Amino acid sequence: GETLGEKWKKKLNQLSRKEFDLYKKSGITEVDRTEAKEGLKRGETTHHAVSRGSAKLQWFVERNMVIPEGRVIDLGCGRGGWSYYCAGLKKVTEVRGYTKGGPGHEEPVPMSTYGWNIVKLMSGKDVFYLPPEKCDTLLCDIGESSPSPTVEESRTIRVLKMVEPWLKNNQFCIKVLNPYMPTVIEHLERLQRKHGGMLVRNPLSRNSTHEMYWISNGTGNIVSSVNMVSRLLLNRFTMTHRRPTIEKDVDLGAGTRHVNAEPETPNMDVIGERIKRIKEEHNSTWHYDDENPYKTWAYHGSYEVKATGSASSMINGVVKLLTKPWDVVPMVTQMAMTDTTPFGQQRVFKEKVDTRTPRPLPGTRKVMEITAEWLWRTLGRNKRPRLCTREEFTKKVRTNAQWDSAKAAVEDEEFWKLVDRERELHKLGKCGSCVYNMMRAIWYMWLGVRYLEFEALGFLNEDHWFSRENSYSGVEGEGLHKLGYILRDISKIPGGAMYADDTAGWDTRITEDDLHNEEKIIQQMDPEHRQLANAIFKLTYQNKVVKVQRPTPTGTVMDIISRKDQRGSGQVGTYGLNTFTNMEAQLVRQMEGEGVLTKADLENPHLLEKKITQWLETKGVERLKRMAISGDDCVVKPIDDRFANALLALNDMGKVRKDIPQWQPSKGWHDWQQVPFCSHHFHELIMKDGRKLVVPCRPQDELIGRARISQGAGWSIRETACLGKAYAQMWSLMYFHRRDLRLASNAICSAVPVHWVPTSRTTWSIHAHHQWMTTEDMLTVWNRVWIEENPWMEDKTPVTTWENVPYLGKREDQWCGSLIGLTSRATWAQNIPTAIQQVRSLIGNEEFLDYM
RNA sequence: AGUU
Ligand SMILES: *O=P([O])([O])OP([O])(=O)O[C][C]1O[C](N2[C]=[N+]([C])C3=C2N=C([N])[N]C3=O)[C]([O])[C]1[O]
Ligand SMILES: Nc1ncnc2c1ncn2[C@@H]1O[C@H](CSCC[C@H](N)C(=O)O)[C@@H](O)[C@H]1O
Ligand SMILES: [Mg+2]
Ligand SMILES: [Mg+2]
Ligand SMILES: [Zn+2]
Ligand SMILES: [Zn+2]
Repeated sequence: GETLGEKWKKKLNQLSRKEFDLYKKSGITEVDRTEAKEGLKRGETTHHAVSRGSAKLQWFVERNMVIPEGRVIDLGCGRGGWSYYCAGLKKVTEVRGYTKGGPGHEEPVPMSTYGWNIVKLMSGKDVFYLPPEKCDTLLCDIGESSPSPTVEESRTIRVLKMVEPWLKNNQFCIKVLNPYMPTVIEHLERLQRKHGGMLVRNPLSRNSTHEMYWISNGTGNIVSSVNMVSRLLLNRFTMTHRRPTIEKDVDLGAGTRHVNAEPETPNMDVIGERIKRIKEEHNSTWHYDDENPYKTWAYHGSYEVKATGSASSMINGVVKLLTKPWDVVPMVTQMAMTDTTPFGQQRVFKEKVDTRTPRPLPGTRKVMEITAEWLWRTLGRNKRPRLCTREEFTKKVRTNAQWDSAKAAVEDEEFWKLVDRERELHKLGKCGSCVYNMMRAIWYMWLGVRYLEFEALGFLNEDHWFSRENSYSGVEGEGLHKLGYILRDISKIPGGAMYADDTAGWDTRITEDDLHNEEKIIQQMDPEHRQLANAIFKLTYQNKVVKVQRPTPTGTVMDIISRKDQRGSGQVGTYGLNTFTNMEAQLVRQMEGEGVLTKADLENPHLLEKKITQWLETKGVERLKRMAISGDDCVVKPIDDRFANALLALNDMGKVRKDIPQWQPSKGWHDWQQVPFCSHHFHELIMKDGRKLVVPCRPQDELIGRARISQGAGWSIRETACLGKAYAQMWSLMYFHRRDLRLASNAICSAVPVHWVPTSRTTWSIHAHHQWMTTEDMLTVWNRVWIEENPWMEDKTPVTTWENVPYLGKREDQWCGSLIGLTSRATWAQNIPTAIQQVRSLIGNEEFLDYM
């Protein structure tokens, strides 16, 4: 008789328009298309997925249900979501899209996303009038819905009969609009006997459609899976309404794809021993997956592993309810949906890490060489490089700036025996166990590899090589409270505007030549030190072996991959080396801006050195003082504004700017208070004394958003509060000028016990000196930071009350996201005594004293 | 189904 899909249909068509509206998305997975749909309106052709379809297809490609390869044919491509996504897949060489177009139908949208040069979409091409072509991958998403099941039925069969002749021992993913009608089930079964595969439900599909997808890589009972969907959809009628799960939309990159230029060539004599050891520490589940996704990293093998990560983050209770208005604001409640699930990370690797930078021109390479040799010499004018020791490393661990096996390990004499063993390999130019991650005690191998880095390259951070005194451009050991002052001093330097261009994924943009230039520091080292440093550079920085997780349809596996260039982001002195190359890169760009370095010079194979040496030796230091370089973050105030147009060398060096077309001139500021740097801008405040403060500031919502997050007590109240009181005291020392934050700060500290220890990292930022931890009176701590220890505060007159500590002007406070003025803020302002009384009751009966 |  009647099928469960048909019962579902009849009941779907009986819902009210508002009962259907809720059912349509109850418990489904959706994609955030807001950013993409406004990029499309602004006519942007990069990064954006052209429709919801790219994310839909991704779900299948993720689980290898279909693995597009060779020539891909996309029947009914529409705007081209599936076609644009396939263009960036490893084994894909060509994509052809056929769609009907015309009135009432989707026309393909031209894009410049990565691999556009192998995509060919055509309108005026009805596939039901089209002779089948040879292809290695057949996609089809055609399915015109209907409130009549039997109408949907014949439409589905029409699609099926159309599409069958395209199938011939090739990959395929085909939408089956209505799969529960008996005759379709019948036809699918005959199809499954001939071409194999299986029907699968996509979680991104709305509950208002029964659509399933016939994919080639799978086997299973058709009737069973269809009826499972039927029950699920039928269940979601009566289940209490669930707000859909929201994913982050796909990033399809930009630029042409040269498939032959992607594959990595591994130095097996360098990385072989490391692989071998991984292989036999996990020999029981070790295998080689030919279906690995890596385009530009060299794959070596895999072993099985239990899954790690979450799609969302644990919210802090104490703050969440002391900040009731922000329960509703989107920007705050969104930084929880960061996803570190195997899927989430494999997505990140594809779009951000699995890329390859073209080798810079010979002229560009010479410039970087000359500049680096000079820069290194400048950085070592007073200091010598030095080795760091076990004693030094151990002390740094015990001052744990919970990684707690860290303090156990260094005390283990057995741990250091392994370290010694590995060091003797490095002296012979070999590496056995230096592998890092992206996320039986293999833990020792990893704390040991970090130490050896620290031993050889730790001096850069510990001896403050990139402090402002030593590097002019640098800002190491300064802190948020000092950064804004440095920007204000820079603005006093005559010239062009202040430019702050962010590189897109800096660490992935580090090149072979960058690595070879940072390496030059070893020339200043003692022999025994150079030996160890040369081992670090050559064997582990220029030959990286990485463990990375990957979800598969039969479990999670750990992939072992390798890469010669790029930067290992989890390495010692990543900050310093980033700062160095960025300093060099910005000097290079200043030369081009000043006309010293021309297009002819970058292309010219033998660039005469005399010109660049002269510029550096006469102007270099002055130009370094025009900059503030913190790792990959820079602020540059050149001698004029030609710099904004100086783009040849910067792009050729691989340091492509973020969120701007590759050849569009940079836009800078002349108001230094609007310059972004280290995730902040900096306001100048006038105390009613008359003296001036330069405070750090940022969008208030991302300050509040971070503080509604634990790290990570599940579920400990007498520890989740101590994280909140840490934020609350940071807000007091650093963001006192914000009205909501300072008020919220007084609402937290009065709600949390007086001498309860504040722990856990607030932010692990290099410029966060964390001097807000002591359970000391905040005004006295504030006074030491902003008055007596402040070099830019001449009059050391102390502050006796919190009303001599200024705010931002209401206008400027509001512009930075403050909710003052909104009456919900007012109701919140007079309800925080209760909210305070709430958590104090939620904690218990202990030492409170009021900051109300 | 995609588009709002
Ligand atoms: O397949 P979609 O997710 O994209 O959903 P839709 O809107 O095209 O139509 C699918 C089925 O859902 C039913 N439908 C459509 N509308 C606008 C309504 C309904 N059902 C009810 N009770 N009220 C509606 O307004 C149709 O059966 C349609 O085939
Ligand atoms: N007979 C036909 N021949 C070619 N294309 C057709 C067709 N009938 C419908 N189509 C197109 O097929 C599309 C199905 S929706 C496909 C969207 C696509 N998967 C994406 O990710 O963007 C519709 O846009 C429709 O215009
Ligand atoms: Mg910046
Ligand atoms: Mg629809
Ligand atoms: Zn090693
Ligand atoms: Zn601000």
